[PDB]
Amino acid sequence: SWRSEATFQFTVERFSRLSESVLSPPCFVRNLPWKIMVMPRKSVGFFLQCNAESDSTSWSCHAQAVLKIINYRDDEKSFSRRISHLFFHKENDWGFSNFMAWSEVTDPEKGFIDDDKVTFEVFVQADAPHGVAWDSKKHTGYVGLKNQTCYMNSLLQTLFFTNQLRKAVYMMPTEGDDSSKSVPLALQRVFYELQHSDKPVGTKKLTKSFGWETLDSFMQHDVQELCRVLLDNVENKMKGTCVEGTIPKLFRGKMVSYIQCKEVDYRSDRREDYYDIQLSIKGKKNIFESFVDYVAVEQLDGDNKYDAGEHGLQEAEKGVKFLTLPPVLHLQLMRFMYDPQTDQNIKINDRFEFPEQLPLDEFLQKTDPKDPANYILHAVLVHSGDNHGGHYVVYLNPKGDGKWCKFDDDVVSRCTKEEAIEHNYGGHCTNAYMLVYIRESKLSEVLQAVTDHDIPQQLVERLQEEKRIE
Repeated sequence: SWRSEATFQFTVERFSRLSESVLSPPCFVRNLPWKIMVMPRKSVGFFLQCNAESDSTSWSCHAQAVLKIINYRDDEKSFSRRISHLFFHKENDWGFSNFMAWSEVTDPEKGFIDDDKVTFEVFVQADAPHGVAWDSKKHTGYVGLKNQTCYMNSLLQTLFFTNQLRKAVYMMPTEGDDSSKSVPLALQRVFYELQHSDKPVGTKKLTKSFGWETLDSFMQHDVQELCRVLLDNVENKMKGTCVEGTIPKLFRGKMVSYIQCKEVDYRSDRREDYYDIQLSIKGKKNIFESFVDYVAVEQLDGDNKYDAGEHGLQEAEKGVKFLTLPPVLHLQLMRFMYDPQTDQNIKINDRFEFPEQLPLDEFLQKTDPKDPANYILHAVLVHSGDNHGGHYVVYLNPKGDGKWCKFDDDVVSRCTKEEAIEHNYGGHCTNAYMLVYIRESKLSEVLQAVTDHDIPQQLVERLQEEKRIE
């Protein structure tokens, strides 16, 4: 019943003498009544109805479709069109008002009719729908998150599925604490339930630990910061525990920003750590072109001339260079910027392409054979709306096997590659802003095996008490 797609027919007898709208007998997909509609307007109507008879206002299903009119003389001569649409009561029906010229669907000389009967065919491609109890933990084995903290959910999951971090986090000494203050703890919950629950997991108490309340302290930052609040937070806690320095060992990299005055002999090198990488896009085509630009060399002149002390203002070069690329690579694409002419905080939906395999040791001044620097796509945080608000999802293939899933809040579905990748490449309206890549040699480690027997014990217990009390 809850199939992911299908095809169904509906034939209208006594057509020419038609006066009103005819609803077909329901076909089910994703557990929803998808019906066909035919009504004149002279032209021939053709739409697809979707669970229009349900009262509810809290439900939604997206879907592709092929409204097809069969040719009783040859199938390849049939006339059909394509439609994509978001369905929900207020707009439970989509299609075409001028689906075909009535004078052509009635010309007995070209098939479409026989006994003045016309046969309509509709191939629907349904996604998982919200507001209709979707047992994520069933046809995905993965559970979801509620609400939408905006981008926090995506980040949360993206993190949960960074296994090595997960175990390490579990193993924290979170006893002497206060269940509403302790972030590490407040995260140990999410992670735990995120694993054992069958019902949406409640961000609720985590959202408090940072202070990020009321939700404008969510729009007042971005993934990067949250990632850095949660993360950095968890380590000053892993600071004396057998799982010490786990985070940097997973996400940290050593960068180098330099300067070497052109005419005079003076250089200034500064290695800095880094837990992510902000890549530019506006004007670039793919990731490989972003790195190229990132490691381009900026000249200092005019007002930009370099402050050189005993040398005074001088002419120099300035640029950055990588020394090491983390095991886990957080790449944030800058699509969110401040327009010049407006006062607007605008989003750039231009087209940017990321690949499944990333070649990257050719951007370090010194590479190490035996241990290349090649990452593989692991997560794609998407966002929709040319507006700075909207909706946050996140695609992943948790065990890095190439098998994907969409974590749209409490609706985790199985999906194709071209849906997480080739589908989030901008658009000249819905796309990706962040990415997670894991190095090819450290995959198996970063994505270790999870067992109910990794979580402390006394922890499963504390998490238990609090869940008996009131």
